Amino acid sequence: ATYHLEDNWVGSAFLSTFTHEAIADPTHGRVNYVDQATALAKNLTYASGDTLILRADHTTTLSPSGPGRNSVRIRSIKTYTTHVAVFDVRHMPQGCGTWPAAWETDEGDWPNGGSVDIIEGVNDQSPNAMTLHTGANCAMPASRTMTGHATNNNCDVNTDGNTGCGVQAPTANSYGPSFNANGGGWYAMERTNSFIKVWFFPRNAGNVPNDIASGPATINTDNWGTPTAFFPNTNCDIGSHFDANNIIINLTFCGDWAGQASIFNGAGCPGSCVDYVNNNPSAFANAYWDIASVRVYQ
Ligand SMILES: *[C@@H]1O[C@H](CO)[C@@H](O[C@@H]2O[C@H](CO)[C@@H](O[C@@H]3O[C@H](CO[C@H]4O[C@H](CO[C@H]5O[C@H](CO)[C@@H](O)[C@H](O)[C@@H]5O[C@H]5O[C@H](CO)[C@@H](O)[C@H](O)[C@@H]5O)[C@@H](O)[C@H](O[C@H]5O[C@H](CO)[C@@H](O)[C@H](O)[C@@H]5O)[C@@H]4O)[C@@H](O)[C@H](O)[C@@H]3O)[C@H](O)[C@H]2NC(C)=O)[C@H](O)[C@H]1NC(C)=O
Ligand SMILES: OC[C@H]1O[C@@H](O[C@@H]2[C@@H](O)[C@H](O[C@@H]3[C@@H](O)[C@H](O[C@@H]4[C@@H](O)[C@H](O[C@@H]5[C@@H](O)[C@H](O[C@@H]6[C@@H](O)[C@H](O[C@@H]7[C@@H](O)[C@H](O)O[C@H](CO)[C@H]7O)O[C@H](CO)[C@H]6O)O[C@H](CO)[C@H]5O)O[C@H](CO)[C@H]4O)O[C@H](CO)[C@H]3O)O[C@H](CO)[C@H]2O)[C@H](O)[C@@H](O)[C@@H]1O
Repeated sequence: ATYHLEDNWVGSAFLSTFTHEAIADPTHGRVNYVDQATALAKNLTYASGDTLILRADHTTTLSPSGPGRNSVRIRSIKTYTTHVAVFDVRHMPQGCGTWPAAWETDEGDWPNGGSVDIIEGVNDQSPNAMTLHTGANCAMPASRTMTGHATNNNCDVNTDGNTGCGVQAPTANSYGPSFNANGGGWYAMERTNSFIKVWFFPRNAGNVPNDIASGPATINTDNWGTPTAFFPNTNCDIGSHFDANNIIINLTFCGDWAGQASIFNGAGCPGSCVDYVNNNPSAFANAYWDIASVRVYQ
């Protein structure tokens, strides 16, 4: 459970170690993902000092026939197998219609190379969800040691209605406006051949491991307490469902999850998601990631 620093990304480092994906949104959201040059010119990405900001356009009223709201999706150039990734996050996007995520995948063969969602949610609805999506023959036991609560236990995209196998974090400040009011926190994910684990520590936690908070060169996960989400190999050969994955951090709007009427209105958001996203630019002023660092250990 001992790992050593492999990548340390802070500030402007993200501009050379990640790319921006200017792609049609695979989740069909009301978004226009821009390239790196466009994002930097429009200040949708800001990467300087000890800060990376990734944000949505919060000024344009969209043309209903035109593209969706400008935003960004960044992807690590490097890929990882057995590793730990630690995200020191000061702020995550909020607002009705938002669907932010920090996750890992191999886009080239999805879902067969796996995806693991470390931070994800929709429409300001706490708590955070940590979820795997795989091909066939991957499920999770009903009971396993973790602080969060399992919802769906079948990870196979094809037989699970694309829900994946997910765990809900136990505290509201794991996500959304609650997380932002508290100054964010740290998310760490350990992936091995035998399991995936995710830990959340709030910014003000008296028990955050120094491993996580101070980002030294060596870490030991045996000292981190019980994970928030645990995906053991009891009913899933983890290593055979995941290959080398990139880290992705993005913000979409509406789309296949957040944009469902039942879900959007369920969250207390008014009207249709697309109409809201088109017509309320100001409401996205807080639709930004503010990331202090991302570090990977191997
Ligand atoms: C494109 O978009 C970018 C991003 O939005 C725009 O940049 C912003 O521009 C505006 C306008 O110029 C800036 O607003 C000004 O900020 C002045 C103060 O800035 C300084 O402090 C900021 C807050 O620092 C504290 O909080 C953070 C955590 O959030 C800590 O990391 C930090 O250590 C500080 O902690 C102290 O305070 C807390 C409590 O609040 C205590 O608990 C701590 O112990 C400390 O006491 C900070 O964000 C700023 O950092 C920026 O600049 C430094 C270099 O100077 C760099 O290293 C950072 O990476 C970062 O870039 C800075 O230190 C304020 O006095 C003034 O009135 C005004 O509000 C704003 O700072 C900019 N934001 C950022 C992230 O840079 C940019 O303008 C835009 N381009 C356009 C539109 O043209
Ligand atoms: O539970 C948490 C979990 O929720 C998931 O949403 C589920 C939602 O999809 C579902 O709505 C379905 C709806 O999906 C269906 O439309 C079908 C289209 O989905 C489909 O297009 C797929 C296409 O999506 C896929 O692209 C892959 C992406 O899905 C994937 O997205 C990432 C997630 O896997 C990851 O968990 O999180 C990140 C960050 O948020 C996501 O971006 O990224 C891959 C890599 O980039 C990408 O390949 O490709 C496949 C194959 O190529 C394609 O099939 O198109 C079909 C038409 O062929 C269409 O039917 O429609 C139904 C009916 O209306 C609708 O119910 O509802 C579930 C229950 O609410 C909901 O859980 C999120 O996607 C997860 O992110 C989240 O973890």
